[PDB]
Amino acid sequence: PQTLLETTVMVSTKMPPHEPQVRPLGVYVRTGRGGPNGVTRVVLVRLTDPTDPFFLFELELLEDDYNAFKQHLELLVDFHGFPRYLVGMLRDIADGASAYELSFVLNSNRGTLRVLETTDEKTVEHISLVLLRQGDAGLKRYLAERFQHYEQSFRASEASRAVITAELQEKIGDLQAA
Amino acid sequence: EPQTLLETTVMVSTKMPPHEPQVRPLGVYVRTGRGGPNGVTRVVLVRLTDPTDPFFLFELELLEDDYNAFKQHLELLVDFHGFPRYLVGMLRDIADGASAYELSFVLNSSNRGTLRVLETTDEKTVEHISLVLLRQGDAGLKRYLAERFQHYEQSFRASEASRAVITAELQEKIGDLQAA
Repeated sequence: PQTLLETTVMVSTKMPPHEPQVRPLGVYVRTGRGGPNGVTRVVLVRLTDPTDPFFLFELELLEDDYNAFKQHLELLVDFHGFPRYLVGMLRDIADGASAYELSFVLNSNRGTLRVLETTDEKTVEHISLVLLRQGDAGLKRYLAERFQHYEQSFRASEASRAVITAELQEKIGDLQAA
Repeated sequence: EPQTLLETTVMVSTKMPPHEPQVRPLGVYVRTGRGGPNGVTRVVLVRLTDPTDPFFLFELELLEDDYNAFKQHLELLVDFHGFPRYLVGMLRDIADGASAYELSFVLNSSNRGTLRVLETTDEKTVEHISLVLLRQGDAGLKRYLAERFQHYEQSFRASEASRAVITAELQEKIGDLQAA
């Protein structure tokens, strides 16, 4: 299970409680294994909001439903190659040097994420993904994991800070005696 | 002012039906603030958590308006104002290790549990306080998990920020003392 992309990206969002607006969102793309028996290859696309921890949308693209998916979007790429394609596009948008935009529009418990090139005449669509809002179960899991992760990271930070403070304090303490 | 009187981990004798009777570390958290049906009644929150299980969350929201009944039932001789001071002092003593009192948390069987501070003499197990904590629902749990997540992320950032500062501040002090 490898994580191909974790970053924050600026996104044109239509959400009914709010107004149409351009917000930063977290996009996460992890390839792994899953499905009804944990045997089918999978690509996860997860959309999150750094300002709202209860905002969580995911698409679990099962390899067995990829043919239909490939055809509907008229892609010319393996299941193997698809995330590479998607991530490259997102990364370009994230890294700021790109002509493409991201749109996330609600429609509720489903939302569509689109990579769009905007020319003079037309808004050209390069990909469209339907992400499902996650239920309490999956959200709790997400929140838990994040919490555990950042706590763990916070500990590690302090641990290695104490190490370094001491390592250099001894190098200050030896330059002082000499 | 919503003030946090105690956040610490304390060793606790626990009866929980999925597990065996055992002495685990648990997180006790005592925050005084304001709340209730209209957000106007003074409140004391006691929260019990498990560092090993993020889905374990038990809380008592002691409303000042139901404290008289509470005070009588436990036969306390303390204000609502003084009560948490009392409770926290006891817990802190137990946490500090310099204490004759123990903590007991026992579940039912599964959404209520009782937390007791107990002094064990030769003849009797004397009870100094008993609190009933309610397991919290997905709503309150998600809120908890969210807050913790945000907090530790925020803290993790701050740690790194001030680490980079210090590494540089001392590396410059290593970089200057060697040449001089």
